Amino acid sequence: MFCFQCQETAKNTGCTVKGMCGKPEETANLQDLLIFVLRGIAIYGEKLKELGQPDRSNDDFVLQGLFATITNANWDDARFEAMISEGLARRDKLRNAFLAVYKAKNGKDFSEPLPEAATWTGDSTAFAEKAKSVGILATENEDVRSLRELLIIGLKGVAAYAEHAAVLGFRKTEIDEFMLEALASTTKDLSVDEMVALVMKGRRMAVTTMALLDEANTTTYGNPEITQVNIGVGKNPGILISGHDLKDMAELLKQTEGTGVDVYTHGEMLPANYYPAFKKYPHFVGNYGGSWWQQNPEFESFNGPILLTTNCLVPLKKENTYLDRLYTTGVVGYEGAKHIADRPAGGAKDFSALIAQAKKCPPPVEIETGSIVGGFAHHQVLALADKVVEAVKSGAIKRFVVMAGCDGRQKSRSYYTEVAENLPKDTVILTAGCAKYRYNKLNLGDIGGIPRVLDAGQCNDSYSLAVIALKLKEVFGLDDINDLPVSYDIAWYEQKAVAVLLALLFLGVKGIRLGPTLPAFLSPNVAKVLVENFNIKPIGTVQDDIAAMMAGK
Ligand code: SF4
Repeated sequence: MFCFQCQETAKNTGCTVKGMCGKPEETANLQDLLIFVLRGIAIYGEKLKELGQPDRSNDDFVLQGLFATITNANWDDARFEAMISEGLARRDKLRNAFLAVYKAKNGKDFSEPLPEAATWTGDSTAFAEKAKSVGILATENEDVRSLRELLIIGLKGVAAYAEHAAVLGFRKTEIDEFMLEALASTTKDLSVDEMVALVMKGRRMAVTTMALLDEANTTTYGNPEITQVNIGVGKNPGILISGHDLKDMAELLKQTEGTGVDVYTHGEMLPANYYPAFKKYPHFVGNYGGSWWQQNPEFESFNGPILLTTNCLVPLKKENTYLDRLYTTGVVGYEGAKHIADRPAGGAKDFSALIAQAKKCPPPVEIETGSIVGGFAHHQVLALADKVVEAVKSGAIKRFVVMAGCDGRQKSRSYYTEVAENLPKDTVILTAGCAKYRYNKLNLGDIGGIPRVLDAGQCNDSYSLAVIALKLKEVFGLDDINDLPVSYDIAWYEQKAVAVLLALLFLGVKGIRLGPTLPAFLSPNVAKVLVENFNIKPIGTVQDDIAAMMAGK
């Protein structure tokens, strides 16, 4: 196999026998073959748009297919075989439409050569062998490989955010058209300048898509507000919901009201505690446990059913006993785990089976007690603008440090905890995404009643951090966003974090520290281009980086 798309890839070069995440050869190769089929849909879809007869019938299929290949999302080979079969049939419908329109507009049959993605077919028995030959290493030139895979990695992150928006009813044609432009590009031989341009365009579309999801979440469920979240447990059986989808949360809360089963959040569902729409349910207890990678012991101790709405789902250990109470939904899948089917239009998912099961389970084991504060998204922070700005002016807040991003397993990540603890007492940490769990249960106190850690929400709520920085720039009358008293020390793990990075580069932020390693998917020449344009830096020692940031450097 070959896969290099997350931070934990083997030796920082590539997983080649079995993924460090657990992904086996056969599953890794089926994901490659699905991306191959998606490029084939994109070739005809782009050509039909060119001829003035665009077809939007595959928009959701393309989003879900890219999302299913994100790290820790879907582990069920049968699901990939089904999507590959469906994708071939969708591609062939587009092919037939294109051939007829081409002939009508040109007065002859189309006769130009097309990439294999556009033509190959087989039944399911052919998939495993074909899959070996269509993967990342088929691109021989290392710099073309880096730029193609960088684009597809960023695109997957954008597609995940766009899928959440689409679930809530919010779509922009430009985003779905871009998916096809980008995928089709990876079958063409383009200049370096053209490939870099498409990566920057993806950063631009990450801004558009994060804006759309911010609008969808806040219009539907309200603006986030300051909230104290309980981290201990109650005395009823519960259901634990993980992942990122807020519409699944809204339906779960409604269906559980009055049943004597409590609801708890986990991981990137923490921010659901912050939304006005959800705060009105008494049986919504609080947040259980820590970061995604600690899930095996914590899902075990939770005792009740667990529902994964998105990544990250980690494979069970041999000793784990919770398979019979693990449920997947959306693009998530796992062999042997029960799957909750998609809602009909205008209707809702059916969670009745989880509720029935939970009534049979013991209450959760308590793993800690106390509370966390959060809810500082853009509406809430702008409401406090006078106070924050005032505090900057007196020098009580000397610097903001953005420590948003995504967490992971490696021991080097203690760097982020130790930075948080050793920053000076007149600084404030801005965060979003599961990187927060490295420091959100420390007591770092406050400055004048502003908490020293301000949690804006899920990784997608990095958008709020940009909106805040743009406003401060206007208030202080600076010509360049980079001259604000803000430093960026961002941790990454999977492809949504890459989309957030591309958005920050599109907005012109330079001097970002990215860690705890730099991506394996940057070749030397491509890394140079990003360094010289954007001044991205690796992390150093805790002491050395703190001194540097406090200096604006
Ligand atoms: S998703 Fe990450 S750890 Fe898993 S196979 Fe790919 S690079 Fe390796």
